[PDB]
Amino acid sequence: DRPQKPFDKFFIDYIGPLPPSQGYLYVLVVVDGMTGFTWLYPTKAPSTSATVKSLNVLTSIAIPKVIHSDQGAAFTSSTFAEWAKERGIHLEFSTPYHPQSSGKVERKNSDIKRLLTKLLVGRPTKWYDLLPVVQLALNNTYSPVLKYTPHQLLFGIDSNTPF
Amino acid sequence: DRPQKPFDKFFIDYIGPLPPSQGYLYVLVVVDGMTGFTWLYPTKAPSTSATVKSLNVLTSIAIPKVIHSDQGAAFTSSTFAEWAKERGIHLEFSTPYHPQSSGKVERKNSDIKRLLTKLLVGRPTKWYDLLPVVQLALNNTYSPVLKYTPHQLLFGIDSNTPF
Amino acid sequence: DAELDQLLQGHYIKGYPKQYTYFLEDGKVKVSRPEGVKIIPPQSDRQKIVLQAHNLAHTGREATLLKIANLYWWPNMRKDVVKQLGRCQQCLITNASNKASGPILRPDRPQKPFDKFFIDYIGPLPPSQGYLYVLVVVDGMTGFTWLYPTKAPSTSATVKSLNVLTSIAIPKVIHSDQGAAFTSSTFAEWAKERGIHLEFSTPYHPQSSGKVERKNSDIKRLLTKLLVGRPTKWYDLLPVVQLALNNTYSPVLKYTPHQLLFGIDSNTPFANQDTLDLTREEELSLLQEIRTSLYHPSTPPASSRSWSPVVGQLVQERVARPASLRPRWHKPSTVLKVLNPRTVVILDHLGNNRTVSIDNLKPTSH
Amino acid sequence: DAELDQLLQGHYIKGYPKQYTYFLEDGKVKVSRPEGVKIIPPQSDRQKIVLQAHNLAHTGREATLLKIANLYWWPNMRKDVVKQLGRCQQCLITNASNKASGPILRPDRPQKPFDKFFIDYIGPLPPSQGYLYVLVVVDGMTGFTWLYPTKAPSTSATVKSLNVLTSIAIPKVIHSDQGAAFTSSTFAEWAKERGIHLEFSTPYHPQSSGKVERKNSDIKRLLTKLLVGRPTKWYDLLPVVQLALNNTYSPVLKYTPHQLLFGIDSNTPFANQDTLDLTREEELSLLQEIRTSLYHPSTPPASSRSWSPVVGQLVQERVARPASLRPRWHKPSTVLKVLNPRTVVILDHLGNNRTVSIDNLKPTSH
DNA sequence: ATTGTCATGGAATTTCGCA
DNA sequence: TGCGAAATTCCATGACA
DNA sequence: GCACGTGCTAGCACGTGC
DNA sequence: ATTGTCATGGAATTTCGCA
DNA sequence: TGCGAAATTCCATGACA
DNA sequence: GCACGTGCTAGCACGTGC
Ligand SMILES: [Mn+2]
Ligand SMILES: [Mn+2]
Ligand SMILES: [Mn+2]
Ligand SMILES: [Mn+2]
Ligand SMILES: [Mn+2]
Ligand SMILES: [Mn+2]
Ligand SMILES: [Zn+2]
Ligand SMILES: [Zn+2]
Repeated sequence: DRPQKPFDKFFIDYIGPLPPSQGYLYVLVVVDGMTGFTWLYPTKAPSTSATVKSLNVLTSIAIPKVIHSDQGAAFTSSTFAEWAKERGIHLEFSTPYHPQSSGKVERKNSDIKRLLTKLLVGRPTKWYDLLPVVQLALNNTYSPVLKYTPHQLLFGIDSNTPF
Repeated sequence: DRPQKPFDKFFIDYIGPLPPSQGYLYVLVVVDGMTGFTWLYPTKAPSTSATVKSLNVLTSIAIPKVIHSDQGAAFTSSTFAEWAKERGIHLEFSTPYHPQSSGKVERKNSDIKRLLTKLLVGRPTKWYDLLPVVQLALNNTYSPVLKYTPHQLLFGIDSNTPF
Repeated sequence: DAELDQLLQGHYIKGYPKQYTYFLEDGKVKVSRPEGVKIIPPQSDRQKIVLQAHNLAHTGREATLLKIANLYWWPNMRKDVVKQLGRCQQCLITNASNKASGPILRPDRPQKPFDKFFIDYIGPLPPSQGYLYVLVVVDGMTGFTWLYPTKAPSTSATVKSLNVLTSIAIPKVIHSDQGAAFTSSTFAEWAKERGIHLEFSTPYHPQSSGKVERKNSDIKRLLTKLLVGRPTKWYDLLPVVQLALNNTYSPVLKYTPHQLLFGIDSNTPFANQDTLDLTREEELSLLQEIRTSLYHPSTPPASSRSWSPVVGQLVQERVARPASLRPRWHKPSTVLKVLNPRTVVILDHLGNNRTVSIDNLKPTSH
Repeated sequence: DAELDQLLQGHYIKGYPKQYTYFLEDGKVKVSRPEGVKIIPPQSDRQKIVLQAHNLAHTGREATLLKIANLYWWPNMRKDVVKQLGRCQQCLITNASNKASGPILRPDRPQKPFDKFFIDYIGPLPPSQGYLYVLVVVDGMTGFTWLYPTKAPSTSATVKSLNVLTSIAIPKVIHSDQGAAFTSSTFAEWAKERGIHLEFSTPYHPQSSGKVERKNSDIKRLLTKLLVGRPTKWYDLLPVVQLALNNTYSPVLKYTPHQLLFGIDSNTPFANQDTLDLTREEELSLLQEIRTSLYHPSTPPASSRSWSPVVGQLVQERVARPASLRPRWHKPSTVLKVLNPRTVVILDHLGNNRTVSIDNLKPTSH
């Protein structure tokens, strides 16, 4: 029907455990489905607690229509259920053992998984410090299919950090 | 020559000792020669000290051209001499044992001497408190020779304390 | 869907224009307008919607309307928006006013010396000789001024100074601000004994004591100039300042205060002699000619967006000393009496009667 | 009695008019004038006289002239009066100015989001959750704003907040006031690492940070309204305020800051759908059309008695924090460079170079 | 029930010395 | 009566709170 | 005795000198 | 070496529904 | 084109420091 | 360690209630 847009649907999932970087072990990947734009929040647990905390930060900036995620514990709890309804967020789940996003997100999610593991080679002990550099990198990395960057699709402008 | 005016010449002299009213024993009578206007400052001594103190108060309001007084100690000291020259005041003295002012001042000075001694009958112990009432009385008391009061000759207006 | 049924049938309803096609879709009644398609909610739902869009940020008229506009349309939407803004208590008591106060009155000068005394305190200052404050007393007509050093701005110290002053003359009115030393019972009982009437400025409004407040400036200016590059020991300078100011020309009057009090200069430097050959009586008659023919200014033209008060109008008082993140305006109140076009008596929030300057009032919006 | 001898002989001297009879009496040379008879002192005596009459009360032009007028007369007396007033150090450094500042410049809006960040601190506030201050960051073009709760307004806390912010994007310029957390070496070294240029307001001049200062008002207003009749616990309201303001219409723009940053509303209440059928690319091209065609105000007309600065002019800086009875103006200094008609660089009283706003300068009189 | 003021210096206007 | 210079007045600004 | 109403000016924080 | 801003509600003007 | 009502814009004020 | 420069809001006094 109508064309896809930002703030239409965000995809979210957990990465970890990882090496005890500054007291944290995990990362919450957030990726907008039309822009491929990406936020990364480190956590000390794949729990419902840490999800709401991070996501409050994000949804005080903008608010998605939908969240999509696997059937991991944190997303299927009834606590996270009541959080998504307070703010008008419709929830969507994949089917067990058959992960599903889109072309665009599957690949982005992949890179994040690759770039992340790479600093887990080069600077493998203290990763907490390096996240903001990664997010910038991911949001200014050009997309093959469309002819602009996530930063470009989100703000309608060039960046001051070209990559 | 030219007509007499206020601030032309003030006459000054000491009254006392008196009954120990609130710790004071004397009074400094000041009377303008054209208006008959009158200031009264109580003191604890007929000294040069107490004269300058009082007169500083008075000459921060207006300043006479001349002072006249008997040859009492306080006025003939060289301390009071240097005070009168700092401020541009010419000094004048009567001859010993032959007091001299004018018609107008001789009489005023007399009343002050009479009204004062009267409260020294009626309310004979505590006179310090009663001075301001006396000064008002003396400055609103009508003069026979001219047809106005000292208050009237000084401010060119009626009083709010008629007597 | 009360009268919304009629409109769907094509009937006419006063307010909604007929050149537009109104339909039904997804259960809701919409309309096709230039901007796009808009929902027309029933009148019962309408109050709730305007409140939901206001409470987003407590936005005013225009910011609210634009929110609701994204989804809805109906006749005279703003009529319903200002309806809520007039009742939403938080907005009325936090929002700032956009209306100026009416233009100042310049009260006629007192006619004769000693009609009105204006008083006020200065300080606390750098301690000099153990003295901290200075009681300042200005006579209205002349501008003549007496200065007294006190160790506190108490009624006690104010008593003792005016006692030495009043030996010269006694004034009709003494005008002060509502400072605590000047409103004490002891001080009023002092005024009563001497037959003087006490008069008080409206609170939190120094303009009213502008005569003495203005003279405080002249006093600080000269004090300052005389203490440049030297420790600030003012005590012994008070009598020097009293004298210099009392004999200094007001350029638009062409006279000094000494001159308007006595009609002739004393033995101070650079004295005016001009009336030398006249008798006293020819001077004193001249002084009255001058005293009635002084300069007096006229009230300034109003601001293009001022307001002026009326009996029974809704107004709000400026909270005297609000704590942080607390509202700057009191709840609305009604004007009882209009004393002049800048002074007013209200039934406050206590509710007593209070007399305030319009500079601490604002017209309630809506 | 130099040339005064000539005039007594009846000869003519340029300046003194001939229709008046000048004589000698009591040793001094006088003149018979309409007002009365006046003394004409020799030119050697004249400087001394003008200083004796000024030092009475440190009176200005007119008040001084009138003093001297009572006794003396000579040609162009005022020429000699202003001559002393230009040199009398105490008057020049205590007196107030009677000249307005030139009319404000309205700088062009930043063109694209993330060109300029304006920052500033709020507080100390009532303690909430052990938090006292709020770092506030406003983007120039959009007006979009982030709020961060800190326990102090330190560089340390300012570092940690901008780090979380800059993950989204990195700005070209960050503009702050000369506050100590923002001028630290550590903070400049932080800006250097990220390639951001630091820009500083002229000191004691909040107008310059007017964009963020204005946004502080909107932040306090809404915070206040939401805490009416309830303990002032703001911490948990910061994210709610950040969101409401970011999505609230500027009535003269017809847009919200969210809209000028992203071109489309997210899933917030009362969302604009108007660009529904367009692809993203048709939106993003529209956003640039709007962004270049926003409202911008023009500088206001000057005051009838303003001044505007010039190289080599004599000006004086407003003493930042004068103690009581101390002068409010620094010694005179010279203007080196005029950066714009409201900004200037002087060789101060240290004497370093300083960059000041003309609102803390005054033209030296005479 | 009470209410702005007035010193100040460049600008704008009035007066004044002379013929 | 008229001209140029000089004297005198006009009046916005800012500090007192 | 302590909070209140009316009138006033002090004082704290941060980062950097000597 | 840098620079005021913009939400707000009565007033003033523009547009719009209808014929 | 023209009228009265409605919608939309104009703009001084005041708070942030 | 303490004064300085730049950014901010607290606090004291007096006379009168309860
Ligand atoms: Mn998972
Ligand atoms: Mn004797
Ligand atoms: Mn006071
Ligand atoms: Mn600041
Ligand atoms: Mn005062
Ligand atoms: Mn600020
Ligand atoms: Zn509201
Ligand atoms: Zn001077």
